[PDB]
Amino acid sequence: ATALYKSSALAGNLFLYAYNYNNFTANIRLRTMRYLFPVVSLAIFGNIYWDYRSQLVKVNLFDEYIQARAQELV
Amino acid sequence: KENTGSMKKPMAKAYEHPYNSEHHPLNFSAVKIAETFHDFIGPEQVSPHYESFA
Ligand SMILES: CCCCCCCCCCCCCCCCCC(=O)OC[C@H](COP(=O)([O-])OCC(O)COP(=O)([O-])OC[C@@H](COC(=O)CCCCCCCCCCCCCCCCC)OC(=O)CCCCCCCCCCCCCCCCC)OC(=O)CCCCCCCCCCCCCCCCC
Ligand SMILES: CCCCCCCCCCCCCCCCCC(=O)OC[C@H](COP(=O)([O-])OCC(O)COP(=O)([O-])OC[C@@H](COC(=O)CCCCCCCCCCCCCCCCC)OC(=O)CCCCCCCCCCCCCCCCC)OC(=O)CCCCCCCCCCCCCCCCC
Repeated sequence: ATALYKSSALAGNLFLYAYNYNNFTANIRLRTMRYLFPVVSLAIFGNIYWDYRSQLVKVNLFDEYIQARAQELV
Repeated sequence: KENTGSMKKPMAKAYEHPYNSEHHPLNFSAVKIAETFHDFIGPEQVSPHYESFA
């Protein structure tokens, strides 16, 4: 749920840039956003996927241990 | 002699900016924000009644 929301909020920023594409692209007063919007977008994507990826690794480590340790105790 | 006058063919069109529109104006001002604001709050809610609602 958290990864899906943060992905939808990131997609919301992409709409905000598309809805205002002509201004972010042609008006030089907004050049810094045009230049650094994707850097911030990647850093946001990285945090979203990093957390999902790390959580995924831990869940798989947890699942493979309880199965192995259980058979030893049997 | 004046009635015999004619008219030259003018240019077809001037330059069309590819990044300025009436709804998405390129440059900023408080005039366009006013248009978007009064479209949000809507026009004056005119009452047809003889007494106020309250
Ligand atoms: C009380 C009950 C409560 C219920 C709760 C719900 C409340 C209602 C919610 C309303 C807000 C959400 C809008 C949902 C759609 C509703 C339909 C609608 O818009 O109204 C009718 C609307 C007309 O509006 P109107 O009121 O009749 O008159 C408007 C005036 O004429 C003036 O014309 P105008 O064009 O200037 O008007 C624009 C109009 C309509 O603007 C639009 O064009 C509607 C499109 C909005 C898209 C929302 C972002 C979604 C991004 C795409 C995700 C796709 C995922 C799947 C991808 C699959 C493919 C791989 O207003 C908006 O822009 C609404 C924007 C809402 C704010 C969004 C802010 C996001 C940042 C905050 C994030 C917060 C987290 C949540 C974010 C959730 C995102 C999922 O219909 C249309 O616009 C037709 C559009 C036809 C062509 C669309 C082509 C697709 C465009 C996609 C953009 C792609 C962006 C870049 C890619 C991003 C993906 C990576
Ligand atoms: C499960 C069941 C549960 C649900 C059951 C269903 C019940 C749902 C309830 C709905 C009731 C029906 C709704 C009808 C419309 C809204 C009510 C209303 O009075 O509208 C007409 C009323 C004026 O009536 P009018 O005759 O059509 O206007 C003629 C002139 O244009 C007006 O201007 P004028 O100067 O040319 O003419 C004279 C003007 C002179 O008086 C005035 O103009 C009043 C001056 C106020 C403006 C001063 C600046 C302050 C405002 C700044 C904005 C701050 C808020 C926004 C910023 C934050 C963003 C949220 O009006 C008057 O004659 C006296 C004022 C009316 C009597 C006093 C009412 C006081 C409370 C109304 C405001 C609510 C305050 C918040 C309370 C809620 C607590 C959470 O409109 C307003 O003044 C503002 C309405 C905003 C009301 C919002 C709250 C809605 C809930 C209503 C429930 C009843 C009040 C409960 C509060 C109890 C505290 C004691």
